[PDB]
Amino acid sequence: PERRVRSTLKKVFGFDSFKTPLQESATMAVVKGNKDVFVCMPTGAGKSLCYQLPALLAKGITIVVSPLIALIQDQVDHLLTLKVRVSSLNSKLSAQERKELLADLEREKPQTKILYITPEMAASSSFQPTLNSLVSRHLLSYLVVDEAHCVSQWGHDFRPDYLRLGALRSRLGHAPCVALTATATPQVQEDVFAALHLKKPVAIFKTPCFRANLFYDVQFKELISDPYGNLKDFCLKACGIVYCRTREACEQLAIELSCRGVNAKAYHAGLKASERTLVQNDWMEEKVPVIVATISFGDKANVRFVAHWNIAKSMAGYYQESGRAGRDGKPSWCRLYYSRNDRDQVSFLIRKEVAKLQEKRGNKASDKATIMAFDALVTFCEELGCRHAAIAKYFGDALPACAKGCDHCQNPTAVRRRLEALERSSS
Ligand SMILES: [Zn+2]
Repeated sequence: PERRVRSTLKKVFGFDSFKTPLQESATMAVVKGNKDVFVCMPTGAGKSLCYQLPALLAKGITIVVSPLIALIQDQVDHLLTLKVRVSSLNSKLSAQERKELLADLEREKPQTKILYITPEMAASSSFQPTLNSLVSRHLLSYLVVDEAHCVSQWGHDFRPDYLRLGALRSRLGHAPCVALTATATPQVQEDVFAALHLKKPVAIFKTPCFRANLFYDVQFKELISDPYGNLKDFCLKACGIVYCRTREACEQLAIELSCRGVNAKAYHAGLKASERTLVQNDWMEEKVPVIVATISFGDKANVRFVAHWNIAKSMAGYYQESGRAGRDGKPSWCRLYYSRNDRDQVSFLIRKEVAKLQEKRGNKASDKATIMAFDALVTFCEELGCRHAAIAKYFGDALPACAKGCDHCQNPTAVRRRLEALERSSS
């Protein structure tokens, strides 16, 4: 029972023991296949190893639901190097490759062990009959729902195709379901259980937001004399990402940093399908050490810094973006740059998209959630107190008694006066 898990852990990867006992607590509940489980912890090996382990353990194949296509390839190629039979069904996947795999799942004792899928492909009318041949033949081991908060209409990243998966679990009661996420919002948590129709009750496994290696400091653009210098000075003490709003803002900073010595390259949807995949592969190979990107770039362990030039659309989103730093456990720095003009620029767009929705559909409780998400982040910088403690109130996590890992922990007087300095700078 417990013996099989440890023997299959060190064999494939090379791990003496689990990172946290909560990882074993989650894994054992999945291995059991008795209940439906909810996993909520930061990205990396930890959370993935909770579905990757019982899949090989139990006899059958897994259906992993992840929306990111580029993320799917990053996790299938790393899995293949660990010697596992893994497949990935996406929209870009050709019909010749499709029939090779479509006939594989319908055949006796299929060759592939792990199957990656996007919500658009799984819920589709075309693939719909293929899973029924595994539904009846008992080959459907588990149902994996990565990035679970996209079915919320209260969450920072609502993806509509996530709603189709809702009744899918209630339709297929034969296999247990695992809901994986990082966004620990109580309204979103409750929504995940209801919208996905998860088997009541759900064994919830949650990990704290705080990370010792991360330093969260808030800088203010409205009071900095040389902002481009202040940015490269932070950048020099270090791979790493510099997030911002527009495709032209990152294009500006990619060359504005490069000239100062610290080489940086831009990333967004504006770059070609071949260019996007190239600069992403040129990032891992440290020829692109510093990467300037938008919301589009969402894995590497060595992420020394996550600086936000422009204020993020949501408080939940900022946590997801900044929390990509120091996956290895090594020290990293997460800086947020504030300006009431940049603030207003987003607030105006947020109010413009919401008003366009009301002009077509009408008023909704979900329409208010988007606005309230940004307001939760505008307070994060404009308010006095510890940065890690502000994360704790938003998601509901425990109060982390921090020291030398936050701006308030380093100087609760210098940043304090900087707030009073911001108000007088208006007129
Ligand atoms: Zn602090």
